[PDB]
Amino acid sequence: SMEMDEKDFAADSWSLAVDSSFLQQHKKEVMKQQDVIYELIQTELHHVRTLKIMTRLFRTGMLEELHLEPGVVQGLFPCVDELSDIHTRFLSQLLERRRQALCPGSTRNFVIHRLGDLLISQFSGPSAEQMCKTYSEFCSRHSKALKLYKELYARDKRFQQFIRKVTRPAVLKRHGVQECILLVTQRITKYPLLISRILQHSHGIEEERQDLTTALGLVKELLSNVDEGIYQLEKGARLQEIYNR
Amino acid sequence: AIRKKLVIVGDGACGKTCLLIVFSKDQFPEVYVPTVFENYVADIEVDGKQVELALWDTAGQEDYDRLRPLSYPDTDVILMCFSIDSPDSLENIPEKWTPEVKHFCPNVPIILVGNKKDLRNDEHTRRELAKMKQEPVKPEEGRDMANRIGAFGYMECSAKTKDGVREVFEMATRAALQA
Ligand SMILES: CCOc1ccccc1N1CCNCC1
Ligand SMILES: CCOc1ccccc1N1CCNCC1
Repeated sequence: SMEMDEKDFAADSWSLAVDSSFLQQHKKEVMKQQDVIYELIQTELHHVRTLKIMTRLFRTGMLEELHLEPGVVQGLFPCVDELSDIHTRFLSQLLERRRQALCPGSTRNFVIHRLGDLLISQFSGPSAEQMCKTYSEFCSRHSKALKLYKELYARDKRFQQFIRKVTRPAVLKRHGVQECILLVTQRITKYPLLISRILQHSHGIEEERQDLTTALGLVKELLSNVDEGIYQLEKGARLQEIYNR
Repeated sequence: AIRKKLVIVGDGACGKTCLLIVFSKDQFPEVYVPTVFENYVADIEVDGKQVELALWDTAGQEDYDRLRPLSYPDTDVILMCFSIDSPDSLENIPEKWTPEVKHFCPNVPIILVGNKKDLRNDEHTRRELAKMKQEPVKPEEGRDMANRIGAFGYMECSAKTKDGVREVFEMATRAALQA
């Protein structure tokens, strides 16, 4: 992540990120709502960072340093550029809503009152169609990616040295190749939990409660479509094993 | 230090997310309790052996039968959770969770964990459960369920007070290290 955003989301909560004199001006219910919105944006910033480790550190590093057979890097990192485009765009919209809400003279004091409409836009129309198509493809290639990674790490010396080299720093502790893949797969199922908790503290404005209710339904529809569209691909599995599913 | 993977499973109200948060911070959050848990790698030394224990939550995956099993590959130990304030969460252990974990994680040790043990003697909890003809799970009911499902062991803890939390993860590490 870039330093400006890391610092804006360094605190454990919105209530610790804003100036204490600004915090004191809000009702308890507003603080509760803002703390959960801040967790949604903070976790989305970290998710985009996970995708940047996959595209830039791993994928591009393997293309520039290793001599892997064609189709191997794509097999290890299926759909990573499409996933990066989807979430970098969503993160950009969340961060622009925060930036517009800042008080003049401050780079940390804000309240986001209208998140619902942004979530309806993200989880409907062409952007929801692209999220559904991309996660149905990625999650169906999850077992195949893990198996290809394990085979290469166990049999290719230069590949094992590369992985050990780039994952040695302490900041990569939670972000090995397989760990990145499961962080990405699990991201989509975090959204309902976060949206439901924001909705719990958004009754103050009826239009906002209605918009978050619509967004939660759209996210659950997307998850149900992705879940029904998954079938694990397996290298070497014969047609007979597939049509006898 | 060898790397091992832990996954926690159980119903949405079992307290699995809170348990991972409290263990990973060695603290129940004083300002904000997070809604979600991403992952974590804990450095644990148990009985003289150093392990890096990767921790994962299945919260949010309960309704998605094709997405949820993607969390299971290469798991070394399962924490199978229920809440002591919810006999309904204990009833779902042999019905759904046990056959699923046995299928996707064959021969992986399962530790059955009774969460929220601080609510066993909470008056509000006892009054609320009595309306549905229920009562908090007794320790012998937890041990019997663990015995029946072939669990490696039975343990209890409270994420609120931290009691028993360290012990659960140290035992999970010992289970992960066994042949
Ligand atoms: C007190 C023992 O601490 C550990 C326990 C398990 C794994 C690693 C460590 N340390 C030693 C190496 N570097 C990371 C921390
Ligand atoms: C999601 C948990 O489902 C199970 C639970 C117990 C045994 C088998 C299954 N599978 C067997 C093949 N895949 C679909 C269901």
